[PDB]
Amino acid sequence: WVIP
Amino acid sequence: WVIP
Amino acid sequence: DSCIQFTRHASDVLLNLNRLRSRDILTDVVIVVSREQFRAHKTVLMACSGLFYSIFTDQLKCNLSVINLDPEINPEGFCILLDFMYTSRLNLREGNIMAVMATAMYLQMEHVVDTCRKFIKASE
Amino acid sequence: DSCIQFTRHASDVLLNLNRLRSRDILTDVVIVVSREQFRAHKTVLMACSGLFYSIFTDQLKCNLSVINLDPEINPEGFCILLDFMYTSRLNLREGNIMAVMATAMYLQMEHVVDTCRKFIKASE
Ligand SMILES: O=C1Cc2cc(Nc3nc(Cl)ncc3F)ccc2N1
Ligand SMILES: O=C1Cc2cc(Nc3nc(Cl)ncc3F)ccc2N1
Ligand SMILES: [Cl-]
Ligand SMILES: [Cl-]
Repeated sequence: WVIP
Repeated sequence: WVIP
Repeated sequence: DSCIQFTRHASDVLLNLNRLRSRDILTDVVIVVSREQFRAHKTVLMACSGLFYSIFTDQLKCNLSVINLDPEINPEGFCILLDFMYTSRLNLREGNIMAVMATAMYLQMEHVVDTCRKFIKASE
Repeated sequence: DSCIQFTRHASDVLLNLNRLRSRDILTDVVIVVSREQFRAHKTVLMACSGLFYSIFTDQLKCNLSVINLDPEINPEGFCILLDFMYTSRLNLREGNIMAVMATAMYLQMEHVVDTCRKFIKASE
């Protein structure tokens, strides 16, 4: 999961 | 395009 | 093999599938979550959810155009997960995390259940 | 928005759509390319090809279960492009590049046409  |  | 690969292809396909959903093109099922209705593509639901995979591989259920979910399922939680299926982006907030996690456990979306458990652990 | 994003989601969805295709699950169209038949999902074809997007958004053609392609289309070229749609990998070889490029121009797959033109230019 990432900060888009 | 890339070499997978 | 000796193939070449287009890096952005999978993301571009998913973006187009979401544009078809927006425009109600070739949607073939309605998911009912109490008083709300959500239109979607059976194939996308199966590709994202262990529950929908089991439902639409069943010889009788594969032919249904309406699927009613368990009444304990929260429509907002479902809406957030449906948007995730079509976009890869999860709108997780302090006010919805418990409903989202409960819905992801029911839908059998192991990667979503994993991130919810981690965000909950960080709050404790 | 304040969303989080699962990087591998789009690739995982496409991999599952290809597993459904392999297992002939919920395929809803047969594409005929002379003597050969290819089963696929209308939504994936529309998401990848400008030609299939136009065909399946047409009020009469959206209901067809069989689509016959132009007789000049090479079945191997089509097979290579269908595999690309479901996997992001293009099996481009000196022996198939002209058929692949001609098929991609017909199917309106601009990114494939672009790489074929570049590989052809490098040979000259
Ligand atoms: O957490 C999850 C997400 C998920 C999706 C699927 N989907 C499919 N699985 C296979 Cl092997 N082939 C085709 C499919 F559409 C099954 C189980 C699970 N569990
Ligand atoms: O080279 C290409 C690939 C391609 C795919 C599509 N697909 C769709 N386009 C839109 Cl805007 N919404 C939904 C779709 F399924 C249209 C044109 C083109 N041209
Ligand atoms: Cl997941
Ligand atoms: Cl393309």
